[PDB]
Amino acid sequence: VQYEILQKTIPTFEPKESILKKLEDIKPEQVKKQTKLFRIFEPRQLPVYRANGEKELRNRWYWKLKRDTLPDGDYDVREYFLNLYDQVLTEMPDYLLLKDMAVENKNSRDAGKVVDSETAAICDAIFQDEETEGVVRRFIAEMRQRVQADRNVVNYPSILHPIDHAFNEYFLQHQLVEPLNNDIIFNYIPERIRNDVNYILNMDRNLPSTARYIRPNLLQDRLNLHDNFESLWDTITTSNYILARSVVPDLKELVSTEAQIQKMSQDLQLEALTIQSETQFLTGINSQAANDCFKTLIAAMLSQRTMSLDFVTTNYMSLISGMWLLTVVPNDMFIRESLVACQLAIINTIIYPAFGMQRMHYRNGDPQTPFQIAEQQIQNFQVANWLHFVNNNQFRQVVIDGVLNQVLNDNIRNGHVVNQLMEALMQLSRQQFPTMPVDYKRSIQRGILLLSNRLGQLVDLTRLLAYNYETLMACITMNMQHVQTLTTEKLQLTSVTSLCMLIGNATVIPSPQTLFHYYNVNVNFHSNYNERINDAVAIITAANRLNLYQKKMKSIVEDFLKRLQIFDISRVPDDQMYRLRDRLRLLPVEIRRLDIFNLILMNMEQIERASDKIAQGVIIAYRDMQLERDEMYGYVNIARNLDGFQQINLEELMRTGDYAQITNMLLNNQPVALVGALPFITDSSVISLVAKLDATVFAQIVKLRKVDTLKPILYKINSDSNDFYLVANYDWVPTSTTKVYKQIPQQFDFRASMHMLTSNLTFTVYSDLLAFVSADTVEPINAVAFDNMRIMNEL
Amino acid sequence: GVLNQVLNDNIRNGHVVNQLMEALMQLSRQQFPTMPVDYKRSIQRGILLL
Amino acid sequence: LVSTEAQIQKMSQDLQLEALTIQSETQFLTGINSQAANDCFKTLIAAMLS
Amino acid sequence: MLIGNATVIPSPQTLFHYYNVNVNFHSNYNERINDAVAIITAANRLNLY
Amino acid sequence: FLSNNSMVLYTDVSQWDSSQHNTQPFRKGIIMGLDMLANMTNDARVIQTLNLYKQTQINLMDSYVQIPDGNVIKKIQYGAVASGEKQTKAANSIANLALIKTVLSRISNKYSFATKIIRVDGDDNYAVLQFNTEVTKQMVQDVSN
Repeated sequence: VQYEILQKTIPTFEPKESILKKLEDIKPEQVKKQTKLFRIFEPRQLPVYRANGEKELRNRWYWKLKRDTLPDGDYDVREYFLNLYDQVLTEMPDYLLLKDMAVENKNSRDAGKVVDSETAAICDAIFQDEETEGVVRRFIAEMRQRVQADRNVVNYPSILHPIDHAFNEYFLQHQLVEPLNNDIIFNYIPERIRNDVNYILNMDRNLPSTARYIRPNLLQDRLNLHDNFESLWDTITTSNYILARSVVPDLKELVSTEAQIQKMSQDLQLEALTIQSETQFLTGINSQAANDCFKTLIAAMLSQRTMSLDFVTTNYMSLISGMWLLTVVPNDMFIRESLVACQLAIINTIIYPAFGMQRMHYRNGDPQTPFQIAEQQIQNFQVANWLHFVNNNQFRQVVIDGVLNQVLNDNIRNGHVVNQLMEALMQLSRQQFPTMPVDYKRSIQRGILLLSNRLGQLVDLTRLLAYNYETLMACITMNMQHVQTLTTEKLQLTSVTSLCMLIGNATVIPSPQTLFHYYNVNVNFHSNYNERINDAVAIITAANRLNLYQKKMKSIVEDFLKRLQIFDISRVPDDQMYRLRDRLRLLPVEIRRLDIFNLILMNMEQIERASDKIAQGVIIAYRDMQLERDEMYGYVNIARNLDGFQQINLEELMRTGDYAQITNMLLNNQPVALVGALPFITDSSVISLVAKLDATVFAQIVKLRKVDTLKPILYKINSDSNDFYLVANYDWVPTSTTKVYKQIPQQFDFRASMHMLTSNLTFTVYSDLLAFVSADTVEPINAVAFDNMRIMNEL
Repeated sequence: GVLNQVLNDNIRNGHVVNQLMEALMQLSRQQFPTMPVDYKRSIQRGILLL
Repeated sequence: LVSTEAQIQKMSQDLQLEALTIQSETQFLTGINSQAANDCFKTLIAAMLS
Repeated sequence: MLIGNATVIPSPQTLFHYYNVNVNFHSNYNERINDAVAIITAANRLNLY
Repeated sequence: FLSNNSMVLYTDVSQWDSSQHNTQPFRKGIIMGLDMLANMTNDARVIQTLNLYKQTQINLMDSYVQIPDGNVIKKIQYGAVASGEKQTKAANSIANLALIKTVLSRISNKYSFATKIIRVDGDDNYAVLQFNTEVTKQMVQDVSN
C-alpha cells in the first residue's frame, strides 16, 4: 500500500468582496469613553545659559511637542494637519468621568488628588530637583480637588498648555448628555403609539436624575438621496423591504384550506370530462402563499418598493382578485406596464363585453391608462364614480413628527370604497352578455360570486391591513418618498386569492418587541447616517479650506460607505461619489466639528512655530549681519520678523518649476527670502561659521535643479560647543549672513498653565432605551381602529 | 506660416457645456408621449447617466 | 481608469435591457472595456491631427 | 464612462521625437522636390526630348 | 437570421474543464452571489442552507482526486470544476455563458453588430450576429484572428 503526490502551481483570483451586513445585525455604536487627557505638549528639562552665553549650575523646564514627526514640504504639513484633525475627531469623546483617571498628589498639603499620572510625575520631578524654587512646591501644596455633591460636580487640578485647555474645556462644555427622567422616556416615544389603546406600556423601574442618556441625531436627508442616486435608492428600498418582511406577523389559526376549497368545489359543480375555465380558478389556493402575500404586500407598501405582476390570462380568478387589489391599493405603487396590461386585459375580457362594447384599441405608449379613457366611454353610475376615485386614488404626502408619510385617503382605511365597487358588481351580475354565450356568463358570474360571497371579510381584511400599515408607518425615522424604483417583486395573484379566501375573525397585530426592534434599528441606521454624513462633511469642508490640491476625494467616500456595512464599494463608480461630494460641499458643518476646526485653523501656525526639526524659511542678504542672544542656544542665525526682503514661496516652485528667477538672483547675488517647510542640521562648530557654509548649499540647485537634496545649516553656539573660550577672550560680537526664519520655544509657566477642569460626579449612561419598558397587546378580537369600531368582526 | 484648425476658445475650457447640460436635464424631465413606459424610464435614466 | 464592472452594475440594473426586448429575444450591454477607450483616444487624436 | 483624475500628457522626449520626425519628413519633402525640379529642368534645357 | 449580411461564430469548449477560468473566480462569484442572497432573506433555516452551500463551494475550490496506477495511488491537486455533480451541467452552461459574454465585449471595439442569439449546450456554444453592412472575407479573417 502506498500513496503518490503531484503538486501544482496555480494562480489566485483576489476579489474586493465588499463586506456586507443586514439591518438586524448592524450594531448601533460604541461610545468614546476617555483615555488620557489629550496632551499635545509636554515639559522637558533643558540646560540654560545666561546672557554672555555661559552656563548655570541649574536647568529649566520648557514646553516641547509630543512626537516631533513632521514632514518636509508644506503640502505634506497640511497633510499632517489633516491627519491631526482626523485624529482629534477620532478621539473627540462623548462623555467622561474624571475620577476614573484621577490619582493622588504626593506633595499636597491636604493630601488631595489630581487628574493624571504625568501631571503628578512632573510635580514630583520638580519637587525632587535641587535647584527649583519653593513657590512651585507651595503651588503644588495648595492645588487640590473641590467637590459640591449637592449638584454632583467636581473640579480637579490639571497642568496643560492653553490650546489643550481649549480642547478639553470644549469637551466639557459640549458633552452631549441630558438629565434623564421617565417623562423623557415617554416623550421619546411617538404620539400615535401613545394614543393607541391596542398597545399597553409600563415599566418596573424609576430612573433617577443622576442617570444620563444620549439623544439620537434623527435629522433628515440633507442630500436628497432620492434625487438621482437611484442605485443606492433601489438598494435602500430593498433593504427596508427586507426589514419590513421581518416584522409582519405570521398568521394565526386560519380556516381549514381543504374545507373552504371543498366549499368552493361544491359551489362550482365541476365536470370530470371538460376543460372548464373555472378549473384554473383553483390554481394556487394553498396556505403558505396567503402568508407570503400578506408579508410581501405589507412590506412593499411600508418600504415603498414597487412591485410587478405575473399572471396567466387563462386564470381569470387571478385577475378577479387583482381587481380588488388594484382598487384598494394605488396604481403608482405598482410598476406601470404590469398593471396597465392587467387592467387592459380585465377590461377586454370581463367588462366591455357585458355592456356590449368593442374590446379596445389601446396603445402601448398611451398617455392615458385604460381606466381613464374608460371613465368616459362607459354609461354606468357606479363604475363612473369608481373610476373617478381610481383616477384620484393617490397617497398623501404629509410631514408628521419630522418624518414624511404616505397616508391613505381616510375613506380607504375604513373599507367603504368596496361598497361602490361591489354595488357596481351587483349591477353587472344582473346584466346579460348580449354578445357572448351562456357558458361564458356561467364561468365569469360563478368566479365573481366566489369573491362576492366574502364582502364583509374583504372589508375587514382591508381595514386590518390598513391598521397594521399605519401602525408600522408610525415606527419610521427616515422620510418616505414616492418615486418609482428600478426593481420590482414578482407578485402572483394566486397568493392574493389564497389570502382573500382564507380569513375570518382572527386579528394579527405586531408584537411590541418587533415594533421596538424595528424602531430601534431604524433609529440606529438614521443616527449612523447622520453621524457619518457629519464626519464626511467635516473632512470635505476641511479639505476645501486648506488647499489640499493633490488630494483625490475618493478614499474618503469609500471610507464613508465602508462604515455603512451594506453597500458595494467595489462596484460604485467615481462619478456618483463625486456628485455626492458636490452635494456635500454645500452643507453646513455641525457645531462640534466646525468649532474644533476653527480652533485648529487659528492655532496651527502657532503650533508650527514649535517642532524643532524644521524652520519656516531663510533670508539671504549678502551682508555680515549680527547674531541674536538666546539662553538655550547662545548666538544663533535666527530671524523672527521677515521684514524687508521679498519672499519666494517654495511649494509654488515645486508646483510651477521656474528656476529662472532664483538662478538670475543667485549669479548676480540679489538678496531674497525663501518660504517653505525645511530641514536643517545643527552645526555646533565654529570653524564652519567663519567659512560661511550655509550659503554654499544652494549652488548645486542651479547645477541640478531638483530642490530635494537641500539641507540648511543651523549655527548653534553655547558653552557646550568646544570653542567657547573665543567669545570670552578675543572680544568679538558674532556676525553672520543668512539668518534663519524661526521662532524659539516658549518658556514653561507653572502657575498659568495650571487649570481646574470641572465635570459631573458619578452619572450613568444607558443606550438600549426600550429594554426597561414592558409592553403588551390587547386580545386580537378586542381590537379597535381610528374610527372607534372593531375591525375583524364580520363572521 | 503653418495652418491650424482651431476651436472656439470657450471649448478649450468646458464652460459652454453648462448650457448643454441644462438643456439635457430638461429633456430628461419631459415625457415621451408616443413612447412606451418601461422603455421611457430606461431611456431617461440612461440619459441621466451622462 | 475606472473599473468597468461598477458602470456595468449601474447600467445593468437600472436599464434591464434583458427585459427591454422580447424576453424570448437577445439583448444585453456592450463593451465598456479598457483597450477601447484609449483606442478611441488614439483614433480621434490621430484623425483630427491628420 | 471610464475616466477621471489621471492626467497623461506628452513626455518632453515624445514631443522632441515627434518634432524631429515631422521636421525630417518635411525637410526630405522639400529637398527631394528641389532636386527633382532641377533634374527635370536640366533634362529640358539640353534639348533631350 | 442567417443571411448574406450576418455571420455566426460556433466553438467547441469541451477541453475547458481543467482551464484557468473554472478555478477561483467562478466559485468566489457564486459565494458573492450567496452573500447577496443571504442579505436578501430573513429566515434562518435558509441562511443555514446557504452557509452550508457556501462552505461546499469552499471545499470544492480545493479538491484532491484518488487515481490508481497499477498498485499505488496518486492524489493530485485539482481546485477546479468538472462533471459528476448535481450542479455541474447547468453551472457549466452558466460558466460558458459568462465566459462568452466576457469574450463578446471585444468584437465591439471594431464592429457594429446586433447580437441576435447566443447559445450554450455543454461542450460547445454558438452566437449569430448581423451587421450594418454586407460581409467580406477580410472581415471574417480579421475577426477570427
